[PDB]
Amino acid sequence: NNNMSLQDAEWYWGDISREEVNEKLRDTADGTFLVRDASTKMHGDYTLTLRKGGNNKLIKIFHRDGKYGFSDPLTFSSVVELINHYRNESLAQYNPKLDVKLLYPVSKYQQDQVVKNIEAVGKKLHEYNTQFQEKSREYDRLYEEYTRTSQEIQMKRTAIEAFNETIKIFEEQCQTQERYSKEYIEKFKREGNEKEIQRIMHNYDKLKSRISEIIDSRRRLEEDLKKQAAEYREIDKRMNSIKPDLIQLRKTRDQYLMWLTQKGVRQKKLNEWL
Amino acid sequence: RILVECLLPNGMIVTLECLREATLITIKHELFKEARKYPLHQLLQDESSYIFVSVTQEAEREEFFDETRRLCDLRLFQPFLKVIEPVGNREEKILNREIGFAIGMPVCEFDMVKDPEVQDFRRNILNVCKEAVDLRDLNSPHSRAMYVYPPNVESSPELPKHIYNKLDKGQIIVVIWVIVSPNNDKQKYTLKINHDCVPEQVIAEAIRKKTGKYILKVCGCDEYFLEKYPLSQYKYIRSCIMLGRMPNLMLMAKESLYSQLPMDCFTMPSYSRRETSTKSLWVINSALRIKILCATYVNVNIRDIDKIYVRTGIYHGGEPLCDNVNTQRVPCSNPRWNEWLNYDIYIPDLPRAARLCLSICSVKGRKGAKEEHCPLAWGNINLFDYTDTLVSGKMALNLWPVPHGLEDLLNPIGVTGSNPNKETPCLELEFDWFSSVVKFPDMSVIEEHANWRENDKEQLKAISTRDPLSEITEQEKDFLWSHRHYCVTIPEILPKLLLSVKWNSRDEVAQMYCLVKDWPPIKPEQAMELLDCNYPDPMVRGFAVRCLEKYLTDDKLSQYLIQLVQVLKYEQYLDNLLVRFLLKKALTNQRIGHFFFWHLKSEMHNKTVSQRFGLLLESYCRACGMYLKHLNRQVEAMEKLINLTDILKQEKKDETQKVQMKFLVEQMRRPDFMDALQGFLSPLNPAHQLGNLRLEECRIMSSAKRPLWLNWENPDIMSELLFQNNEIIFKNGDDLRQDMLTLQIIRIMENIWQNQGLDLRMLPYGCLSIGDCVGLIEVVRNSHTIMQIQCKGGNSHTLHQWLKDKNKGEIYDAAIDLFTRSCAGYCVATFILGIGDRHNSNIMVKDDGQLFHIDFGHFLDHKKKKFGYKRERVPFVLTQDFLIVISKGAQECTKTREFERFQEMCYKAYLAIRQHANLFINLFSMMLGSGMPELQSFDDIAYIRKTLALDKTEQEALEYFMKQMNDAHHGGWTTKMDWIF
Repeated sequence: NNNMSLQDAEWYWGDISREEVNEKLRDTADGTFLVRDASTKMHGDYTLTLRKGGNNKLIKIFHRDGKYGFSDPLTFSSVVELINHYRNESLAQYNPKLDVKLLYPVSKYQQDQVVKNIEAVGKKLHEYNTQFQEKSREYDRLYEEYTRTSQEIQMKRTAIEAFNETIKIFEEQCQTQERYSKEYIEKFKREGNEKEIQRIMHNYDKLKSRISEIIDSRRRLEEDLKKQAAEYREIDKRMNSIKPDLIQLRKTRDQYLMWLTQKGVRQKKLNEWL
Repeated sequence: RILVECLLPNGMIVTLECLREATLITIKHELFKEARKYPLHQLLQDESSYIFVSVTQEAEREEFFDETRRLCDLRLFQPFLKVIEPVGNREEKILNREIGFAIGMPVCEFDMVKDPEVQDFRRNILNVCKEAVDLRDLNSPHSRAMYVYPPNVESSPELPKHIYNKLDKGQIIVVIWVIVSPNNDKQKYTLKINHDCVPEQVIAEAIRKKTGKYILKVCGCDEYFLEKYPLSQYKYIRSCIMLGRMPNLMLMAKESLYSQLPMDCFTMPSYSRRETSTKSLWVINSALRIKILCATYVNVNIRDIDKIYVRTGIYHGGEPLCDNVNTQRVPCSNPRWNEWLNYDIYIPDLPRAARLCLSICSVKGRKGAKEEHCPLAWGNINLFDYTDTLVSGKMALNLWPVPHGLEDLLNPIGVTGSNPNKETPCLELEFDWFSSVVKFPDMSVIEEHANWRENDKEQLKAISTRDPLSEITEQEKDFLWSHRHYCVTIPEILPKLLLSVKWNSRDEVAQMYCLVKDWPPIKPEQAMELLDCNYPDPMVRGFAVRCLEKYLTDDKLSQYLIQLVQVLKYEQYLDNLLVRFLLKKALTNQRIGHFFFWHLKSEMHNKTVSQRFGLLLESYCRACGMYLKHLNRQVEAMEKLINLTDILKQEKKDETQKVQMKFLVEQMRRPDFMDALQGFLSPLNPAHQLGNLRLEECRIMSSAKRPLWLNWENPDIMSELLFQNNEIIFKNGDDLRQDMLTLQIIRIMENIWQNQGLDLRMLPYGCLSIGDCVGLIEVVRNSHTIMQIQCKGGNSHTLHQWLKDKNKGEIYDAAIDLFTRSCAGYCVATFILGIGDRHNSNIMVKDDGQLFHIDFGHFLDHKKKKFGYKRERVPFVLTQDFLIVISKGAQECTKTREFERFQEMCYKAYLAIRQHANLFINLFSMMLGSGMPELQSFDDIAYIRKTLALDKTEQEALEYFMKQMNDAHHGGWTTKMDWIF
């Protein structure tokens, strides 16, 4: 290469704060780095950030006596000199704990060259905005539906538990009455009164009819529960299907907005008029 | 008409027409009355031997010992009554029923769990419960009134100097009402007394001028003077001094207060009564190893995705201890991996608070060169349990759904544990089996594991002054770690020193433990930031809890109660020092305990922390005492109000408001509503008692979702002096956590400005969220929206002429200056915080001239972040209507002192807040995990960092402020009123 300037350097960045550094340096490979101006706004200070060990670091560059360097003594007259020096040499001798090279620099040139008439791009961005807003409205409505459906799943879950408890208490009552009624039917059949025997068949028939009714209720409620669970699973699948294209359109819209901003045309005061 | 199908124990049934108002006494009487006609009646025993049982509407077979309770409020399932023999005592069963009703879910679910941590916490928290209970009875009967009516005083007995001049040479005129003997009549005495007076000599002077023996009381509500504090320290007295009001107090008898105050008793539940050398963890020599067996099932399509994988990594708080380790992308048809996973971390280097954060992510190749990822579900696993043992062996983990608005692959700040539901994606885990139980080493191994001055200290203080989220570099970290032994002289640097160390080591972590164990105690506000998600170490949180125990007072504890409740979720284990301190403080202060209960009660709709908070309500309700009756009454009132709302909000969208009013009044003719809505303390303030419920001024307005306006007559004996009617808006369908946070921040800013020496007073009214999008709003009497003010006025002078004719004479200038000060305070607050734009309706003006804001939404500029653009917005633009009042309608402001006074007071407010910004940074850092869309990570606190211009020094912060509030005002805000240098 050559001694190409700092302004057009790939790793250098302009008015950049922490949140966008974290946005670009998110889940990237080890050694990924960039250089931006310090938030202290001291003239010609600059800070180096790199993702080593799974977390973003913040190297400070000193500008004492018009010279650059990581610490006393300063041995580089330009930032590019030590940037290339530490790109071509590991940091093992400098710091025993830190052992990494400046492998992959973060460069905006890729996004500058993959983007590709002002009215045409303006209406394209407007259509992108409309699609984004309708997709987000669909996302919000169906997320509300998903949460609500989970609420009804919980409600019929409690209903199923209550029905199950009623079934167990009724079967326990039936077992207890069968166990404590077999030792008194002998006298009843010896005396032979048709009225009270008819009454016991009538009462047992009514009780068994009620048991059948509540069993039918439990079965239909559990059928409703499983079909609503299937609908809930389908809604979740739709969520997982429509999340990634939504976030991709979000990134595309942000890229277009940042390109328009760096172009210098103020679209915020004209697009809103419509 | 209610048909109840009784179930007799002898095998017969009956279809009986049961009246709505009949209780179980009549049911049992008429049941046994007709039993004789039925056969086999001889087998029946006496009524005592049989007790009715049934299954409740909330799906639990709950005992029914409440024989005198009415039929309407039984929350019963399908109508049937079961008769069994008694199987236990009655007092604890009634207590458990009341506790479960207060919490929301029955204690049977809490009892029927298999997790040993839940049972151990339930068994062990009762120790501090009974300790607090016996502590509150140590000075009986004085301590009983101490608990029930604790003093509402301020932290320091010293009076601010700027308000001492407001007094008549440091003395207060005090009016003392007293009942003569036959009651009634209006007999008034007024006494002049200084500020540092104590109530015993106050009553001594009152008695000695009349012609532990009497007690004071604030007229209108229940506030009492008990403890040896200066009379000016009480909040009521200070409020009256600020308002220039005569403090109305009445004299009562201590014996009557002791008689009307009920007794308190604590009963131990039935579950209360229910070697080996081992090798340390630091001797194992092997990397951490995880096996992902399979995922049972995931919710993702076949023709919309191609391949999925699990994205997992070790964390310590939010700081990864190692890089994320992935698996081979398997097809989504068969989520089977069977892949051993290795990490670049050794077992002895694992910190105590280490976690295993994992997620299921889907990769889409697309035609683009770069591939994108989208998480499916997430789940966090503690590598250690509450018994300090490394997790091992077979384990299955249920996975939570991804939060809305979160796009990062993992969720390292989240609840550790499995989703309670079983219809969720379950990931199969497996840990290395070390043929034994691996335990974290005890304090001795750490303690003796270790041990194996220049004037350039200004850098340490300089980095101490910066905010916790300031830019910190590894040069700063190395400087901090190198001079850690000299950091004792500056205890401020403890959070920065903690953030300097990296937690994937052992020797330096031991050294940090040795340092923290000998750290001097620090300010409660400086130790409160040590409780957020960034400090998960048990020793650090123990030190912070110790500092809160030593130095935090009850006033400040009630000030920061909501954040202290919030940081209970960040605690990894159920039993810890923070919850013990919170429960000890809530069991010795009824006012604190009330808000504790209501905060935790609101925060249980979230199933992530449902169990860990349900256990807290369980323990507190066991140990709170007689307050259960008032809490149950409040809960009944709130749930009936919720029913009243949601039977109309969704079912009556398409009808006119007249039919809605008819529906509302016809249920307000149902005696149950009046019966429940009487004589219960307001949840907003327990000192208020709500009496009768009138209907002439209880209605709904034309808002978006018809909030309920409710009025209660004050039943106090001499309520005429104070407010006569209590008005509360019951809002349903709007989240109020952000509103509570906004009002809290307003209260701290007002306190800061008052303490500093500025009369920049606001109106921080009362808000309380009681559950899902439901809450109570305290409304202000004699207040109007600017919208209706200008509507009745009419154009630009309507507010000015309103303030003219509402209070004319020598009081006009007082109204003008109060308006100016309130307007300046709210300008500064709304600029700094970033509340949504103000309208005519959002701004509320009082009769005497004070103004305030009522409608709050998102605070950290969340609503206007749809379009990506870094800029600062000023919501409270000063319209010409306000400038007319500020300048008193002057044509030109260049020869009036009012404009420059307004400027300088705004600048002083901004400088005060910029000096105290650490408190707000810590508060928004502690309130992160609440689940608000507007506050999800530190990028939101970056907004409050850049509106106060933390990075900029105090010089250009001024110029930045004036640039904001003049390009928002289209100019007109220029230069400096006085050049200092």
